[PDB]
Amino acid sequence: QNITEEFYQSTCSAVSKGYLSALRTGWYTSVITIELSNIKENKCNGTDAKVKLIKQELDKYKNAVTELQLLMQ
Amino acid sequence: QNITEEFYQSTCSAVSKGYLSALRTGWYTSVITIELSNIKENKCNGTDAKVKLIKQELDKYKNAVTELQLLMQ
Amino acid sequence: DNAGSVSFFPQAETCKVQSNRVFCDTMNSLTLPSEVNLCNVDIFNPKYDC
Amino acid sequence: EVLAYVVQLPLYGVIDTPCWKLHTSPLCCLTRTDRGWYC
Amino acid sequence: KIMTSKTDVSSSVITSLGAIVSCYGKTKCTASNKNRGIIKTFSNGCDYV
Repeated sequence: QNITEEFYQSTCSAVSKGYLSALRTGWYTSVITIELSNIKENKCNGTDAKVKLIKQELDKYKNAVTELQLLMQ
Repeated sequence: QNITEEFYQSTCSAVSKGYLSALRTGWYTSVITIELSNIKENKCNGTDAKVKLIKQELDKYKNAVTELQLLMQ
Repeated sequence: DNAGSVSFFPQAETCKVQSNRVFCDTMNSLTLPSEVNLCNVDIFNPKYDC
Repeated sequence: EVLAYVVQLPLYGVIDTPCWKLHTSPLCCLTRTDRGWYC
Repeated sequence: KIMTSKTDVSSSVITSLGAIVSCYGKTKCTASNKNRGIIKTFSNGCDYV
């Protein structure tokens, strides 16, 4: 144990001594990019023709990406 | 460029002039509702009868909704 | 302790503590003389107005 | 079977006012302490 | 409203478009550039970079 406490009755206060510091004086930036492992619709029919998981799952994404493209200006 | 800096040695301070503003003086509320596209359990048997995806997937939800219904008071 | 002087971070948000090691944000810190340390011992220390 | 939440947008009282921001540093020892944004 | 002090103090404060160097006392302040390295030492006063 490094850290200790002193109590001063003169001022009725207590100090907590024994800390080492790091004072932030600037920023370091980095540009991370990432790519989409894209799915190509597979053409053929499933058990239920009225169900296109792959298309909807992309429109779920596409439309999400679109909603973010609207926040930058 | 609009934004500039003036430096005063008299006071050892720096101004950043050239900003246009918006001061929030109230709130605008809106009541958004949304409905659940509900699934009806499909009665018949799958490869493993001990597995009821459709049921467990509703109870996963149901129970979330319930846990929220306990936060309003 | 900054170089020579003393930095004072008054909001509890801007300082993170781990173990025995503090990380503070200097964005809004105050810079005081090392003589503020004499305020803890005497409130009317004549070398600094506590 | 249906969820309803209240969104809360801000409304601005005044706009296109000129604003500014003050940083201050020791002067020797003075230190201005009215630091921040003025509008 | 000002904050006063009967002793020499030294620090810096980085502004929106630069920085402020309070160089006072026996302290040793300077301003480096990434390409050119140190391009200015500071005498006792409030300078803006």
